[PDB]
Amino acid sequence: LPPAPRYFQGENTAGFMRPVRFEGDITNLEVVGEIPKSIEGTFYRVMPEPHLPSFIPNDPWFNGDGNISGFYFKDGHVDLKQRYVRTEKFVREAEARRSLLGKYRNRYTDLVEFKIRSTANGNIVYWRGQLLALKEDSPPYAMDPETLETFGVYDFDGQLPSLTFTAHPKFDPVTREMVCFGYEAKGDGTRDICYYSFGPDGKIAETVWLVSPVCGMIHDFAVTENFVIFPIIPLVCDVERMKQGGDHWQWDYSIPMYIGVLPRRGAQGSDVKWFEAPHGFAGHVANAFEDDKGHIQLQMAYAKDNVFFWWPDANGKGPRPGEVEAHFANFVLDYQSDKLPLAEPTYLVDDDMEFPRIDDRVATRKHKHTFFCIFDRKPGVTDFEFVMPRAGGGAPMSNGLAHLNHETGDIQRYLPGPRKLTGECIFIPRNSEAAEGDGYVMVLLANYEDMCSELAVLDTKDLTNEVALIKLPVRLRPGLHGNWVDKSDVDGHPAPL
Amino acid sequence: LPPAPRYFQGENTAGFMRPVRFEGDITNLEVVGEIPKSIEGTFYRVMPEPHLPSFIPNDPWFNGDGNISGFYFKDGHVDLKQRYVRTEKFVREAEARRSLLGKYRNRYTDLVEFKIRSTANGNIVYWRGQLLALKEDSPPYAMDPETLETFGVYDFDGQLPSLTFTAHPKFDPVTREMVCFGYEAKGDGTRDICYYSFGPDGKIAETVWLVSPVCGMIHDFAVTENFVIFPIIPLVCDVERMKQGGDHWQWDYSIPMYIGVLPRRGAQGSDVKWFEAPHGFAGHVANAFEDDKGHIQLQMAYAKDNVFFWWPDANGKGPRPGEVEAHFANFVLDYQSDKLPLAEPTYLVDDDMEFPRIDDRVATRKHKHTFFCIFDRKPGVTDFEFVMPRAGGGAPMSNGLAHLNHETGDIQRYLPGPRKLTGECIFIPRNSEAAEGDGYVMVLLANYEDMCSELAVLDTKDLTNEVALIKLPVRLRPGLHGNWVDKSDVDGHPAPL
Ligand SMILES: Oc1cc(O)cc(/C=C/c2ccc(O)c(O)c2)c1
Ligand SMILES: Oc1cc(O)cc(/C=C/c2ccc(O)c(O)c2)c1
Ligand SMILES: Oc1cc(O)cc(/C=C/c2ccc(O)c(O)c2)c1
Ligand SMILES: Oc1cc(O)cc(/C=C/c2ccc(O)c(O)c2)c1
Ligand SMILES: Oc1cc(O)cc(/C=C/c2ccc(O)c(O)c2)c1
Ligand SMILES: [Fe+2]
Ligand SMILES: [Fe+2]
Repeated sequence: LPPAPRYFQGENTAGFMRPVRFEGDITNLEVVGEIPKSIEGTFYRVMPEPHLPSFIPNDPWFNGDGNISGFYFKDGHVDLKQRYVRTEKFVREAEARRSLLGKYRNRYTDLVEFKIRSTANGNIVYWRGQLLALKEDSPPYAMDPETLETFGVYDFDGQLPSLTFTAHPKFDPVTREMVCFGYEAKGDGTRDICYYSFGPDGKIAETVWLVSPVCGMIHDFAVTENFVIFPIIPLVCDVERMKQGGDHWQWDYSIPMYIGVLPRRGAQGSDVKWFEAPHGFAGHVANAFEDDKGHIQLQMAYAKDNVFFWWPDANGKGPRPGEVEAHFANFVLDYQSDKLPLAEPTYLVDDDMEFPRIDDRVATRKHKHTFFCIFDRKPGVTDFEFVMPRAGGGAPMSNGLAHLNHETGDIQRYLPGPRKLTGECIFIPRNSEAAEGDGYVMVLLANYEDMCSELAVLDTKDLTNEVALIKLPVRLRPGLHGNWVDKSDVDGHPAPL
Repeated sequence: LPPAPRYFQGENTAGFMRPVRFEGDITNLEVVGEIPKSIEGTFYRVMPEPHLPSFIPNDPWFNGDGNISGFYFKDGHVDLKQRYVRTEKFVREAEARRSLLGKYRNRYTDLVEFKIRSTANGNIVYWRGQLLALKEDSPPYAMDPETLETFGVYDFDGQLPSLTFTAHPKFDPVTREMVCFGYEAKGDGTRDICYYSFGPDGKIAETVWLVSPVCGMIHDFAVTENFVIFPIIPLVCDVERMKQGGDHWQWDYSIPMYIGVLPRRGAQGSDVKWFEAPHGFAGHVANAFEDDKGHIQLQMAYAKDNVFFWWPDANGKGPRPGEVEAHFANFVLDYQSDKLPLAEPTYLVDDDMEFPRIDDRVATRKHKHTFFCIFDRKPGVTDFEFVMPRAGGGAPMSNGLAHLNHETGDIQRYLPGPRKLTGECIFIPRNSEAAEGDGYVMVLLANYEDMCSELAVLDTKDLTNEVALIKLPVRLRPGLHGNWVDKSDVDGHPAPL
């Protein structure tokens, strides 16, 4: 076998990116300021965190074993519980005490044959009394919300029709449906997309098989009252390249950014329309909704080049680190239109941004508040001379949050400080009567001065001010998505506005 | 109640002394170099680590909740398990989410009435299939060696005759007895010492009640073939002072360092002889043995002033931090002598030292190897300008280990580096046939550059060289005692030479 390294090496595991790999508990976290006593619930987040050194050099951040953090809040006190998802990969590698899974989404490089290759490191959502740890090449892994025990691969009582389940299902706050899809839904290199949904009772509702024009990456999607929308990143998969040891994904500069639109209920596969947006990178969706005219307003991060620059085109053409900005775009789509090309989007703000969140009580409907990460290159905002030697590589950087009020156009910006960076935020309604976007924002900070993590609590009345700063004595490696599960919500999801 | 702080403040919890308070697992620790594959067993150590901020300002290091680390070795791989002892204090404070126990060994300052005030933070030893977490004001807490679960207060099947059990029992390698005592054995301020022992079958053997000349601190003791030996630190307890909120301990410059000698088997309390060594501080015992003449050679750390300077005399007189050195002393005692005053000891080395270990296969018998912590003020050995601002306070500092060969007088010194300090080492026999003092030494390092801990593995053939350096991504706060439990030893203790 290729030798197994016994310590981590390379920039992707240096500095603040160095794996800690702890599982367990830290109760009664230290708090500067005061956590509002009325906050009750749990912030779950997932980070990629390799449990064992990879035999693949410069293994991407996206390929690390998913480790779940839960921050449990009650009466102004907070406890941390942390545990790895017991994926097939995690368990077999733990047994062997060495890495066995190879390159990202390339089974031809694995040292053993895996049935499930999930690292379960994309998202951690709540559904019908379980956590689901998501990874878009795999079914979910189900976990216990209280103990973070892994139950195992979850197939929705034998109903799951797809080999793959998106990291970005949407929760309809009115119907209480979980709306889902998977791409490469019949395995490596397949252009099959399976669109499917589950009612609040756990029974499958929709199942529609459609066909993508290319085998392209569909990381996120959007859901409106009457439509589902599939933006395709121009990363394309060729299995013959993979069999020779090559990358799953390769940029294609010659294609549009396809945006498929399908009727949400009762459709056939042939009902999809593949609109063609200008070439670019489909980032995370804030939210989509139908306006008065029945037109889809799709609000999402959008870049004009390959954000995932480590997967360039066939000739190695692509951007350098830190070069590509994504902007908060609005696309207008009309399902009734026969014109496939779409105009350039309008932009809601100037900021280099990503990881947009809304008040999910209006998900799939018109929203007027968005919270998002920003990266401001303006001199002084980040002390790069101090931070970059301590940062490692392989993960995106955010040096603030912004709150856009879409009606007034007012923006507030939270800057944690020149030697701190942020992850994706969560929004918490102040209470069950709170107006849209009124409540608390929490975000995990990397503090490069202390080389510790912190959890900031902000009030939406003034996003510039920390109400509380929870001071962890360990590092939580930069992670991906996370979710709030409020104690007042019996099914784990907030009530509609 | 006095207010409960919600974050740690003061020098005793600053820098590397800041509590982490993690419990759980980190498997497959990163390793630089190579752990000898034949090493099989577990290194257990205990640190004081306050679970909650104290309502007592500048609470001493000795008053922190005991947290147990286990480093489990097999086939050159190592896993960490970490868990707090579930003392009465730990559990009640966890339930309340605030500190309730008050000043060190002063129940009159507690916010609730405790039955057992143990922090179980002094030592962690193996006995008849359990760990015993020791604290000299209390009985032991029994724990599971594999899971570190706490079973509860341990009273040896109802046989424990004393309220108190020393942090420093001795294991006789020939008889397989655990030889024990407790001072203040009938409660606060009592001069009762209870000497007791347990045979390898768990049955109590000796129980002898004796009377100390003063109510002084007897932190450690020594055992030979035919005698047990009780050195008294001139810290003295007055319960009336304690009832007014004063300190348990107060130095007395007017008394000798008493050294009691009692026949090991069949004695009455009146058989003790209280020899009178020159005034000074009784540090940790390396080992004691009887020579050819039947005279006791007692080898221990010994200082000429109050090492515990935060407990000065009645008029507040005593040394400053970093002023008092302890030296490796040899005292000669003759039980048959009627002369009580003892000569000044001879000194085996000149180093400022503490935390001596021997090859416990010759415990209670003549030894010719000692391993110990040293603090060398020689320019450059420690980079104080870098270290001291990051160090915090309240704990002793060691910047190397030394190995003394008592026959040849040769000393080897291990220096981890200018920005690292050490804890107490353990010795591991190379194998069951190894000569005395031949095998491995392990020691936990504080790395102030990384603000991480590391576990160094040394071969006694050359103590200056690390064969392996195990790199923890967290800090383990400076701790006290620890022990090796070898897999090849059925009763957890090594076979006699
Ligand atoms: O030694 C082996 C051989 C093998 O062929 C499979 C396994 C483990 C399978 C597994 C363990 C945990 C999971 O969560 C999961 O999806 C799969 C272990
Ligand atoms: O900074 C960004 C921006 C973005 O729009 C998407 C991502 C992550 C996508 C992803 C893609 C494949 C994976 O396997 C995975 O875990 C995550 C990260
Ligand atoms: O009056 C009370 C009230 C209470 O809420 C708890 C206790 C004691 C609990 C305890 C828990 C664990 C231990 O190991 C132990 O010795 C004691 C006593
Ligand atoms: O650096 C030193 C030198 C020494 O000779 C003894 C000690 C520790 C003694 C101790 C005394 C009382 C306690 O309650 C406790 O946990 C520990 C520490
Ligand atoms: O006359 C003295 C007395 C003393 O106590 C220390 C020094 C110098 C210390 C030193 C010099 C160089 C270093 O790199 C370093 O860590 C420490 C000089
Ligand atoms: Fe995502
Ligand atoms: Fe001790």
